[PDB]
Amino acid sequence: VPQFHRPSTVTTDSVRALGMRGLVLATNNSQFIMDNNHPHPQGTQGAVREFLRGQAAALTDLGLAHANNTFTPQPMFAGDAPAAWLRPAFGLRRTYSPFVV
Amino acid sequence: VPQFHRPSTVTTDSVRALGMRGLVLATNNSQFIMDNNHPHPQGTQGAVREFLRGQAAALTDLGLAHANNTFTPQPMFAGDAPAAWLRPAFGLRRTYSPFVV
Amino acid sequence: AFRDARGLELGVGRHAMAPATIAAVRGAFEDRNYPAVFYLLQAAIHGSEHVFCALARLVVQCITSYWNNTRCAAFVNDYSLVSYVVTYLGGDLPEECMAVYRDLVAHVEALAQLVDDFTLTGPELGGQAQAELNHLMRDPALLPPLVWDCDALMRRAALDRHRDCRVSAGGHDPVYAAACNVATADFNRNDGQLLHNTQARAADAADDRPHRGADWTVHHKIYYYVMVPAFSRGRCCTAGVRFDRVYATLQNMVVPEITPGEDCPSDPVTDPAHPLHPANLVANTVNAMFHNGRVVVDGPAMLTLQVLAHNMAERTTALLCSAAPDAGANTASTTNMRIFDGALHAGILLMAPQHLDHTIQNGDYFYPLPVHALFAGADHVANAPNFPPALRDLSRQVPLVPPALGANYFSSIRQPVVQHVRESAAGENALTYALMAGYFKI
Amino acid sequence: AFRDARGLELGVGRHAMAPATIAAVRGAFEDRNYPAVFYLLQAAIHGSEHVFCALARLVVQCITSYWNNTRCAAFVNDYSLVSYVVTYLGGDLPEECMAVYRDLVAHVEALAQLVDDFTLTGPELGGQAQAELNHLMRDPALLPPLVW
Amino acid sequence: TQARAADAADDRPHRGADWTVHHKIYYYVMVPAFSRGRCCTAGVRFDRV
Amino acid sequence: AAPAGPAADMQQLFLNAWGQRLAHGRVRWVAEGQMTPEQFMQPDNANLA
Amino acid sequence: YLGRGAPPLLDNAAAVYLRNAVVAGNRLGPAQPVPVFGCAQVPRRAGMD
Repeated sequence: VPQFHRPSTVTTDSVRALGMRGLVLATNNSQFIMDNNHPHPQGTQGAVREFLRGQAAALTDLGLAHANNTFTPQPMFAGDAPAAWLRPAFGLRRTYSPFVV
Repeated sequence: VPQFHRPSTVTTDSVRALGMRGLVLATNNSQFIMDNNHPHPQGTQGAVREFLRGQAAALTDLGLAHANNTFTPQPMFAGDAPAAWLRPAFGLRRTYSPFVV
Repeated sequence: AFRDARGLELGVGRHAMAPATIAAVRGAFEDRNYPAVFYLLQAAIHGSEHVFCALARLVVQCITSYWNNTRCAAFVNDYSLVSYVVTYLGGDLPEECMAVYRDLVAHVEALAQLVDDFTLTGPELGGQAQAELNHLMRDPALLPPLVWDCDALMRRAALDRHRDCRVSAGGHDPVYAAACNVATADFNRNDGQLLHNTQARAADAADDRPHRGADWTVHHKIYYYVMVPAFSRGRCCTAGVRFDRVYATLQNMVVPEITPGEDCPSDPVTDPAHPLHPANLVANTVNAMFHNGRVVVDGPAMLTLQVLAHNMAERTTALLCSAAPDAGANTASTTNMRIFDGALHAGILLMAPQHLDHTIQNGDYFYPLPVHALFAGADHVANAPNFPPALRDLSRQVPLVPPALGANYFSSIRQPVVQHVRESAAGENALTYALMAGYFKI
Repeated sequence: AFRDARGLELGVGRHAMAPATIAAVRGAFEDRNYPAVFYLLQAAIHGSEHVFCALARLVVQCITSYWNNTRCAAFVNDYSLVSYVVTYLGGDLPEECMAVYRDLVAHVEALAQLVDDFTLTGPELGGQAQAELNHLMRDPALLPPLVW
Repeated sequence: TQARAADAADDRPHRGADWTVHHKIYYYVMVPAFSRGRCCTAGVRFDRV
Repeated sequence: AAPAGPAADMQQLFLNAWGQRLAHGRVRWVAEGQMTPEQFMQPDNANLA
Repeated sequence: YLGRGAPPLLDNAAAVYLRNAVVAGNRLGPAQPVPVFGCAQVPRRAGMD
């Protein structure tokens, strides 16, 4: 459980266990007086580093929450195809609307 | 109960207890001959002051009558956010249409 | 007026910019209520192909929402972003909005053919071809003011020793890095580590070969030093970007789960399941950030932003570079004197001053830096805190470029090119030829 | 007739103003029956940040109605509101009306740099700028006629 | 005219010295040009407003 | 100058170093820009030499 | 400025700022600033046309 007024509390597994629907709401409901009694082991340097690493894992889980709704993504560019000696490699110019009913 | 032909009658609690739907209608149904037998303790100076202080409290109650219909307002500007050291503060440019079914 | 007639001397009709397409560009540098969402993406893509072709459904929905508003172009800041919309984004933009972008890439290439007319053919001189030794903008002694890569450095490092090649990087010599990650980033490093993140695909990961060849740097140089001062009329400078909070904004996401028997939410107003719906507008979210600038984005297009995890970057670094006059002009009289050029790395040019928006504090995103005397904000240098009060008298009259990025007697473009912009009376189609005939060397 | 030549002497092309804006603004000061709600609003905003950003939707719905009305700009008498409409109110207003407000604020800023092209840089004079001893509109000896 | 309620300044003026230069050039140059005279200023009775 | 320290705080460290030196005299190269081409030939500048 | 009769303006920061910027480098301007009683002198031209 993260406590955003204490910099030593924030870890990646504490951020990732909280949903991104509730991640913003937990930040908006804390106090704004920073406690200096609980310092992060890297200070304010690594605490910002630690907070960014928790969000990126959560949004990949957010895409998995909509994985039934999205199509399987194809490679964007050429040069990446199994049958490359009989067929040229394409990329998809991602302009369509991925949606699955 | 306010009597708008008598300046000593108008108080904030007399105005606020009357609804703003009936506040205008009570003013439109009085007589227009001012009685000088009932002077306000500040005269016509504080009676206008007293009347304005009653309307502002009633309209906050009018917003509470539509509080089920409106969304929760966010801060308009930056500089006011709890998690301010890891996340910047935004304001909402209030252009949307607050309505709750 | 003599220089502007010189611009008309090359204005015989080599190429003309369409007059209905000029006003879309002038409005873009005039924009107030210009949403900072676009600025955040201009720091987010970095010019990477892998990031651009991933965010293509966002950018097309960003431009179409903006072209339906302003009748003015979008992403005019980064020239790398301009050409990518021309090349790798097809006709899925409207019929008129593309034709603005068709002209600019044509007009940059039109300036490139001025040089091959005015260079005689012949052999090389040590150590570069002599069609390059006339127009300064083709020489690698210059750098573009905003470089996302190390391409211009690596074209420069192949140059011979007895003309000096020293390029300082934050008080260090430059060291390269192939790519960054989420766990790699480590923003506040002070060393000479620079970044090479913009690639075609992740399968390449090269360091010592430059990505796409040497003309690609020339197109960037022609845009920022000819096109940009002509349209903007001064008024625009560059900025370093705090990558702390730019990534920290954009990963805030609110997208509700959809009933399987329901279609995709399209209307931004009436749909409650829409991401930009006012029920999903929470402060400090990115859904709040789009609605700050009247941008309509579809629902599942929002989840394409996850590519910003992989291709990341760090600090805007100041790059002094040192060269002493290019070959054919090296004489025993002239060896010791140097030519210094400032250039930021991975920076953003601010296209308009913005003060009155108190919805964003001054310094939440962007640390403004005047690279060159061409690029000096008359407004947003003066009002960036902390600024001393005795200087905003004098800040308007002269530029405030620090000599940590080169001074106005050493830099290869001196001051009076800047004053020629402000005293221009011939219009935009004549100035772009007029500057190019100025940049030829003596 | 002599002063108009001086007025034309600076109209070499430093800045131009669109004729579609002029016929809108000339209407707006000549609008009889300009609705007095707007006069009641201009007292009520105070030209203030906290009020205009709060009442921002009302200012949109008034102007869009007034733009579908007489095709004149609104709130033209107060400069404070006009710069607030430019810098805050985005794509809600139809941008044939917004281009009027573009050609007002940018027109004001082009007037201010007339002075700086006609001043010689250097030292202060106790205790004001020597770019300030030329143009009366820069002196704090003057005040604006309506100060909020 | 404050960007937020937490400022409440007296000895600090709000937004800088260019802001008053913009207002003066509007009222004394722009305004009399358009309206051809014909304007006036009015003391507003804030009681009834 | 050589670029000292991180560039994230470069310009704010700059103006505090040069807050006096900017305003002691007039910058040479800017004031030549406003010279008429006949006025520049005159001895008013005393920078022809 | 050869005339010496008219009273100057008050601030010596400003009154000297004109006198440097008018005399230098004018042809007829005084070389040494004007004596207290006597007639000031015009500098000798090196050659006459």
